[PDB]
Amino acid sequence: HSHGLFKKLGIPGPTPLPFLGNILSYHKGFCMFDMECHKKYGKVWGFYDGQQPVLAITDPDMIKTVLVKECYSVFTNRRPFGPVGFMKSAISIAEDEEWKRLRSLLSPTFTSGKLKEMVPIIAQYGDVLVRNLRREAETGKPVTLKDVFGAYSMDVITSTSFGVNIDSLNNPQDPFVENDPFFLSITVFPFLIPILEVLNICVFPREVTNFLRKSVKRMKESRLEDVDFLQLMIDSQKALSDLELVAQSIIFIFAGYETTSSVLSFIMYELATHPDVQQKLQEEIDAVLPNKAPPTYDTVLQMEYLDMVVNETLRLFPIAMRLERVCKKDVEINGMFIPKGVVVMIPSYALHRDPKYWTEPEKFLPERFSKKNKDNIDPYIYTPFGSGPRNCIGMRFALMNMKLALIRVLQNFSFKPCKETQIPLKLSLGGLLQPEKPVVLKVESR
Amino acid sequence: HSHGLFKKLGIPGPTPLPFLGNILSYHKGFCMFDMECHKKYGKVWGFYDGQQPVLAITDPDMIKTVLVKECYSVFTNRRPFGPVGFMKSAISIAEDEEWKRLRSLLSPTFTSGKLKEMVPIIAQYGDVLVRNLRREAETGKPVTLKDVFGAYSMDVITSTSFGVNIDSLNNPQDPFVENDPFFLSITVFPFLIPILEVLNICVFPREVTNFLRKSVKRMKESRLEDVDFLQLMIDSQKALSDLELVAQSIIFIFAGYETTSSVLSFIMYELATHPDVQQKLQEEIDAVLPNKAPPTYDTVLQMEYLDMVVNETLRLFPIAMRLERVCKKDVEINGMFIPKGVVVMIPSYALHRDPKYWTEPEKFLPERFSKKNKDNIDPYIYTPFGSGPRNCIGMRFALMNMKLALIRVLQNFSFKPCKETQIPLKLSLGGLLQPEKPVVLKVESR
Ligand code: HEM
Ligand code: HEM
Ligand SMILES: CC(C)(C)C(=O)N[C@H](CS[C@H](Cc1ccccc1)C(=O)NCCCc1cccnc1)Cc1ccc(-c2ccccc2)cc1
Ligand SMILES: CC(C)(C)C(=O)N[C@H](CS[C@H](Cc1ccccc1)C(=O)NCCCc1cccnc1)Cc1ccc(-c2ccccc2)cc1
Repeated sequence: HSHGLFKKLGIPGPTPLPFLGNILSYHKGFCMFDMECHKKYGKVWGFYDGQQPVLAITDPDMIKTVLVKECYSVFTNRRPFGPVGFMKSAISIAEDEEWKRLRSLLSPTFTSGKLKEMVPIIAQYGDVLVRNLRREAETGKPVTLKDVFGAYSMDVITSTSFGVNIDSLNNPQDPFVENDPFFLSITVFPFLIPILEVLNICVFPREVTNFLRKSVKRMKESRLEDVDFLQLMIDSQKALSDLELVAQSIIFIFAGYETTSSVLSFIMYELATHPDVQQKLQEEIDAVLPNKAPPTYDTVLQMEYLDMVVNETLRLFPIAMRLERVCKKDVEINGMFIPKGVVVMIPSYALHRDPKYWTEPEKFLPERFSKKNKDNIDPYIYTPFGSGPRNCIGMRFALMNMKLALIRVLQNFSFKPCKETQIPLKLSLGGLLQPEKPVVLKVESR
Repeated sequence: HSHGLFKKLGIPGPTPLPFLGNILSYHKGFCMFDMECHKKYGKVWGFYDGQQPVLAITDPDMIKTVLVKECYSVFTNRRPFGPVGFMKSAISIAEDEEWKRLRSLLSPTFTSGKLKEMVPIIAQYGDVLVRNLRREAETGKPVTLKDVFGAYSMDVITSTSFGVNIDSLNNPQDPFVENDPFFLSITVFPFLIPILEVLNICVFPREVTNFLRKSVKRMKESRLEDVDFLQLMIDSQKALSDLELVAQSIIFIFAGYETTSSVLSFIMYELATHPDVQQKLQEEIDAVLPNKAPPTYDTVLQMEYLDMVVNETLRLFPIAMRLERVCKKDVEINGMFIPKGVVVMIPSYALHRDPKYWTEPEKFLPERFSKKNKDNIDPYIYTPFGSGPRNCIGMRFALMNMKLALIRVLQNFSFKPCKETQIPLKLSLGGLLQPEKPVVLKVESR
């Protein structure tokens, strides 16, 4: 049932199987499925995740209506995701007015004013990065980036959100970095989510969160009385609740961990397989920060090829892959009727690799984003941070944390591929925008 | 979990058991449970139907805020009720804007103008009533009212809603009158409703509704081309859908059946155990309609003791027992904070029998509603039809259908109790406002 939806509206798509929908077509991954569907069906198409209708839209005018214009009136939420337990109050999982209050109350945390105050702290573990790096460099052994970056990425979270100062790679024992068949059974059995929920099963392991919950309550009452995300949520509390504040901490911790380290690894793959771009970036760094001067807030925004390199990697590897909004009312946007209940989905990975909006889309060409060519880029085809009132609230912090890392790591080292390095990088066919094989590179000391 | 709700708000109530809530206290019925809770806990209290918090309110100012004032903004819907299938679109089960459109689109059906046109049709089966009655009267055998009334009640539905003219008691074969452990398992297992729904299990037997669905589609396309509820929904179709129209037919059919016949039986019990009121009512009928004149629209509204007798029966037996609204937002009405999610419930049966607002509440005293005493009655303690934008949409049709019946049946007969008649009437301890033993009376010919 409901599988006749798109056949009634005149919207093309793959014919679904009973019960399953189209999820069998996920056998080559989310990204390859969207890329094929765009080629064969066109500007708009639909499919089913179980009994769930999802409408893919690629018209950049209609993407602005969803993500920006009618965000507050029709497209406010993302598709339901459970069982979640007390993480119902996480800002990325909240809906409607509860999100709006959390967005409003958590928004002042990522201002450039606050973000500028994070600069010295993020600059402390950029020095612990180089140090550990040189050590491994001397060992002349190939290096796994996702580890050395993940450790750096956790080092910057603990500090930025709780003031917990750990050298997580050399201090593995302290594991703030505690951090498939299941969810597909959940899409075909959405009727079973209330089964788990009333049993306190949660997609987030209850031992991690119970550790953070009592950890946060220890930091709340230690700093009361005695520059981090917690201080900013502690001074905010309509105001913040105590368990609510525990739920935002977990979102921030992950976001600053996986997203930062995963993107920083993609970047250094591209820089290692395109040495000209690495030398050009290193030339720019030493023209802005000579004598290996330490990056400051104003110097990092001053570096343009750093932004082009960052932006272009995000084009080839937008770690979100898709953006989604639920349609909560009957609506007709840009000449198309969308019924209440449909998940409107923007295929970000596919749009970033569309030969209509990009020349040689499979190529790492940072000049795409040069100041003479960025005016050509449509802001609704290239959405690595989403858009509209529900975009990535940590976009400014993420772009600054990575660039602060890149400047310090490339002021001291240069990265060359290894024989066991995977060229070309084949993406993991699974549900995360990750490499099939972890990224390994040679590292030498300038 | 959630069972600490009313203990956190300072609201009294019975202590719930795990999983079950207070439903074990339903062992003497909905009505006796509310009456006890009002006596022991006061003006406001709370309990749990499973994990569902329900807040009972008896303050008539606060009842106006829920049923009338903040109906459109906070208290628009009744508590979820499933599995229902395609009856999701029934006007009594719809929610928010979908109800508002159906209420607006079905409202012109019950105007006094249309209701006045129903008078001759309802007057045809009032004559089939007397006839069948005299027959049984001659047999000098005690009479079961719920049968002879239910047959009359079905006769008036088929006619009023489809033009199907049947003597349902003498024509049992044609069964438009096709019409517990389950629902209590559903309140403790609300997580299982999606299990049944995705299996097309429906609390309404799928054979009845599939018979009406194709029956309605036969009448729709027979009268297109060729004074009933269907003609009025056929001319209305934002406009009505075809399956939607099938769902409203089923609500109307039942409402006009059970409610009309069940109340008409309670009335004739009271008139038989209070012969003075019966003679006084019969005296009034013959002063307005002499020579057994046929009731017309203007003569029935002209009869006041008929309204007092009708109203008073509804006080002693309000067939709805409770009114309910879901609280869809945090709110503070009349100095009390009600959180999003709580079912606000008005205990109608209990309020009708409160010794604060009624003298000798256990007594059938129609003078309660005499023109000199009705100004004393608070319209929010006495709510046999609810109140506010979501009251009974068929109140006018129901009050006219019964009174049209009463005038014709008492112009020709008088009713006396039998030895097997239950005095006093003990109400069914189950979940419906019905007698424990069906009502039987002697019937003699004037
Ligand atoms: C390379 C790094 C990152 C990328 C590419 C990225 C991308 C995204 C995207 C595409 C969205 C959805 C936007 C939409 O639906 O329109 C999102 C949401 C979000 N991001 Fe990020 N993100 C990154 C890092 C971070 C960081 C460091 C934080 C730190 C707090 C963060 C916090 C969030 C939150 C809380 C949301 C949900 C906000 C809401 O729904 O209101 N992200 N991100
Ligand atoms: C003695 C006869 C009747 C009584 C005492 C009665 C009582 C009630 C009550 C108390 C409600 C709920 C009001 C509220 O929640 O505020 C209701 C709703 C309703 N009644 Fe009746 N009723 C009767 C007969 C009828 C008849 C003949 C119809 C014919 C169509 C009908 C149609 C409805 C409908 C459709 C609703 C739901 C309306 C909505 O929620 O918008 N009822 N009734
Ligand atoms: C933003 C993003 C990820 C696109 C998102 O909105 N995703 C939705 C919401 S859920 C997810 C829960 C969560 C929170 C914290 C830690 C772990 C998990 C969440 O809140 N992310 C935001 C916080 C961190 C962040 C990440 C990226 C950018 N910015 C910030 C749905 C989703 C995600 C994955 C699968 C899925 C994955 C694999 C296999 C099958 C299904 C299925 C559904
Ligand atoms: C108005 C009323 C009844 C108070 C109502 O709103 N009830 C709700 C909604 S459901 C019910 C479905 C329905 C529709 C048509 C035919 C059958 C059933 C419905 O729509 N009624 C309105 C139409 C007819 C009508 C009746 C009375 C007055 N006016 C009109 C919830 C409800 C009812 C009974 C039990 C319950 C009962 C027994 C045991 C356990 C639980 C549990 C929950």
